[PDB]
Amino acid sequence: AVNVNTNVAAMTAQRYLTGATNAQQTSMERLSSGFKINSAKDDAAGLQISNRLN
Amino acid sequence: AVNVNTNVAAMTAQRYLTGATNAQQTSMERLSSGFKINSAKDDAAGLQISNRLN
Amino acid sequence: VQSRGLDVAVRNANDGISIAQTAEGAMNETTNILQRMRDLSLQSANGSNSKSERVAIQEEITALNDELNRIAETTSFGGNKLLNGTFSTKSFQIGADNGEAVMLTLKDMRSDNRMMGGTSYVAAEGKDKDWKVQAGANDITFTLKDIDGNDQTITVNAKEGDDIEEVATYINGQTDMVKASVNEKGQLQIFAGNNKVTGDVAFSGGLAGALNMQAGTAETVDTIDVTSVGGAQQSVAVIDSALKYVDSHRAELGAFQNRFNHAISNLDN
Amino acid sequence: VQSRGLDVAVRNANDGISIAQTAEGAMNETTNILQRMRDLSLQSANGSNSKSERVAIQEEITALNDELNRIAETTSFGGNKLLNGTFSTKSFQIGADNGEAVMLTLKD
Amino acid sequence: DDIEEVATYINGQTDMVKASVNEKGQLQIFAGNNKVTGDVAFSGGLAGALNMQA
Amino acid sequence: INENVNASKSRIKDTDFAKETTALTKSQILSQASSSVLAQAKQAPNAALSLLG
Amino acid sequence: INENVNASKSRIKDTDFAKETTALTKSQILSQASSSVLAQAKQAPNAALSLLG
Amino acid sequence: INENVNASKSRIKDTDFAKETTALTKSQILSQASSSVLAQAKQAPNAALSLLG
Repeated sequence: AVNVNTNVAAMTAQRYLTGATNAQQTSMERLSSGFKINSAKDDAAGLQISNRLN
Repeated sequence: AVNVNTNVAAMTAQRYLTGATNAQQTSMERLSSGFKINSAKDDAAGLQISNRLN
Repeated sequence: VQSRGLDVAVRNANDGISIAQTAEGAMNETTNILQRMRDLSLQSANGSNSKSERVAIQEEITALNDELNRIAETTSFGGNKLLNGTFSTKSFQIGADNGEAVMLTLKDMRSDNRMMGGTSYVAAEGKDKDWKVQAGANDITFTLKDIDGNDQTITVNAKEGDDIEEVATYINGQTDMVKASVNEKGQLQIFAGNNKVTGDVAFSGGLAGALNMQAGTAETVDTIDVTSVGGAQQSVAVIDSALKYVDSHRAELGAFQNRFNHAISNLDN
Repeated sequence: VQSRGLDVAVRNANDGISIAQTAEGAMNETTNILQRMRDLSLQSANGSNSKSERVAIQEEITALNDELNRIAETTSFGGNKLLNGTFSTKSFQIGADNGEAVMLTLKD
Repeated sequence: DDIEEVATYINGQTDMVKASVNEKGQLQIFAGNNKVTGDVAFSGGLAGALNMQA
Repeated sequence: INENVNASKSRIKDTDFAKETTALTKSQILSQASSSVLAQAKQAPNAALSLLG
Repeated sequence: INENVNASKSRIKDTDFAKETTALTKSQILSQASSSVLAQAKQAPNAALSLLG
Repeated sequence: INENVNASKSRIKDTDFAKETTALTKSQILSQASSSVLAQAKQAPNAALSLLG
C-alpha cells in the first residue's frame, strides 16, 4: 500500500544508524583514552576493582 | 543522530590529546633536566627534603 | 498521542542520561583528587618526614580538600547544581503515559558528607618499642553491626610477642571491616568506615584492656590532618572509605545510564 | 457483503500482526536486559570478585530487573497494555463471516 | 571557609540570590527583579560580621 | 562538564538530519501530490459546460 | 606485587586496540550501510506520485 | 621568565589546530548543506508555473 504520510522503513534504518553511530563514538572514545572502562556504564565492577587496583 | 552543529567524539578525542601532549612535555623536561622534581608541582614535600638535603 | 508521547519520552530520557553523565564525570575528578590525597598521606606517614615536611604535605591536602568541595558546589547542569546535595530523588518520566517515571538520586559529594569518612577510636595507653603482646592478653573483640544492621563479632587473637605496629598489621589482615594504625605515641587507632560498620564498635578482650581504647571521633576527609604520623595513618583510611562512597555512587549512576539506554531502545521499537 | 467483510477482515488481521509486532519488539529488549544480567552474574561468580564488588554488580542487576518490570508494565498498543498479564486470550476475527477468529494470548 | 568559599556555598544553596566578592573582599549579593521583588532582609551572625549594606 | 553539557545541548537543539531529511522528502511528495489534485480540482467546473451544451 | 597488580589492572581496564579497532571498523561500515538504505527509503513515497497524481 | 611568558602568550594567541581544524570542517559541511537547501529552495517557486501555470 504505497503510503506518503509514513515510511516505517526509514524509521527502521534511522534506528540502526543511531545504533551504529553510538557504537563508533564508544569505540573511538576507548581508543583515544586507551581505557576500556572510561565510565561506570562500561563496567561498574571494573571501575571499582580497577580504581582499587590503581 | 548524524548531527553537524556538534561533535562530542572530537571533543572527547581532543581532551585526551591534550592530556597526552602535557604528559609528553612533562617527561621530556625531566629527561632533559635529569631531575624528576623539576617544579614544586611535583612532590612539594620532596622539594623541601631535596633542597634541605642539597 | 502514544507516538508523540513516546517521542517526548525519548527526549526526557536523553535529558536523564545527560544529567547523570555530567555528575559521573565530576565524580571521576573527585576520585583522582582523593587518590592524590591518599598517596600524600602515605608519604607523610614515613618517619623520615619531619614536622616541616608534613606541614608542606598538609598544605597540598588542604588545597585538594577545597578543590573537592568546589567540584561539588560548582558542578551544575545549566544551573541546577548536581553534587551539593540539592538535587535529590528527582523523577525522570521516560514513558508516553503518566506515572511511568523512573527515580534518580544524586548524593552530596562534599568532603564533609558523613558517608565520606567514619569514626576513629584511639587507644589511651602508648606501647614503647620494647612492648610486646603479653601471653593471655592477646585477644581483641570487635562487636559491631555492619551496615545492614546484621551484627558481627570479629575476634582477633594477636600473635604472642608482637610489637604494637605488628599488632595493627595483624588486625588489618584478620579483618576488612575495621582498619588499624599506630600513632606517634604508639596508641593504636581503629578507623571504622561509616559505609562498612554502622552504629558503634565495642572493644572487649585482654589486649583491649591493655590498649584502653577510647571513644570514637567522627572523621571526614574535610577533617584529615597529615601533620602528625597518627593523623597520616588515620587519613589513609578516611580517604579509602570515601573512595568507596564515591565509587558506589558512580556505579549506581552507571546502571541508571544503562537502564535509561535500554529504555530508549525499547521506546523506539 | 463477502467482499466488504473480507476488507474489514484484512484490516483486523493487519491490527493483529501490529499488536504482535509491538509485543515481539518489546521482548527483544527484554532479552538483551536478561543477557546483560547473565554476564553480570557470571562475573559476580568469579572468585576474584570481593563482597564489595558483588554489591556493585547487584546494583546494576537490580536496575535491569526494574527495567524488565517497567517494559512489562508499559509496552502498550494505545493504552491497551500488552506484556503484563492483563492482555490474554483475545480472538482476532480474520474471516468475512462470523465465528472465524484466530486466538492470541500474550503471556506475562 | 574563606569569603570566596562563603560566596560559592551561598550560590550553591540558593538560586534567588547570586553572591560574589569585590577586590576589597566584601561579599556582594545580587537579586534579580525577575526572581525577587522588593528588598532583602539579610540577618544572622555571619551577616552581623559581613554587615550587608543598602 | 563542558563536553557533557555540549552533548546535552546537542540533543535539545541540534538537527537530526536523518529525521529532518526524511521529513523534507515527505513534505515535497505531499506537496506535488496536492498540486496534482488541485489541478484536477480546477477542471471540475468544466463539466457544467457540457451539460449546458 | 606492583608489577602483577598493574598487569591485573590492565586486563580489566586496558583497551585491546586489536578488537576495539576491528569493532570501530565494523561500526563505521554498518553506519554507511544504514545511511545507504536510509537514502533508498526516503525515495519510497516517490512511487505514489509516479503511480498517479 | 621568558620560557613561562612564552607559554602564557601561546594560550591567548596561538591557534589550537585540534579545535580549529574541527571548526573548519564543521563550517564546510554546514555550508555544503546550506547550499543544497538553497538549491531546493530556488526550485520551490517553480511549482506554480510547473502546475497551475
